[PDB]
Amino acid sequence: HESKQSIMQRILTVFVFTLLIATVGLFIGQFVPVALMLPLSILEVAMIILAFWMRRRKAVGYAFVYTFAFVSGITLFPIVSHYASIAGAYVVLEAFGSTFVIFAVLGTIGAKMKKDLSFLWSFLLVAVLALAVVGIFNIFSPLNSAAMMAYSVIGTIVFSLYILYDLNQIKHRHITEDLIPVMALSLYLDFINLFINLLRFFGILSS
Ligand SMILES: [Ca+2]
Ligand SMILES: [Cl-]
Ligand SMILES: [Cl-]
Ligand SMILES: [Cl-]
Repeated sequence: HESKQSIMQRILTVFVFTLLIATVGLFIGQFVPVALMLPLSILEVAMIILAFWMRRRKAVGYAFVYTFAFVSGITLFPIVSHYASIAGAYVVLEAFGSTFVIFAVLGTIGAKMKKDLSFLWSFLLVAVLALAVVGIFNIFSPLNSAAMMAYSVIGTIVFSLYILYDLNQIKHRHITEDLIPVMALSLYLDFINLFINLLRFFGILSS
């Protein structure tokens, strides 16, 4: 018989694994020819849209989640290589480091706080959809550095709040063991989208 503790620890374990796998994918992605990479603007907004689309009460399997992490990791190399090329490779470390402790702190607080943050669900959905709209607009009408930085700050706030909210709902809601991959998948999409926002922000800022 599972407890709230074990289910949490299992979700977090799968989440850590999605990061490790994605990192392997990222490493592999450096070998993809330039002529076979998707446009930066397309890849960036794609992760936002997926973050929304994967957020369903549908039990997905470990196979999907782990394969998703591997393939998405590969496709995020053009994003990493771009902002590294305009601000130095060190900004990737900066972005990752900043994403890590934000997730670690906000994740812990959300998972430990007594307040039920369930009321944020609709607000957060609208916000992510709003980021998707701007992300799509960017494809056909490229925003400047100033606007893109403002976009990154909003995106940072939205996904930071989602991390707090997600860990909070894992504690408060009724999560069964068949929901473990989809809960971890959301945490993974939180991390990556927060990482992309910070990478873009600090990359543009140091350019
Ligand atoms: Ca069991
Ligand atoms: Cl319990
Ligand atoms: Cl599935
Ligand atoms: Cl269960």
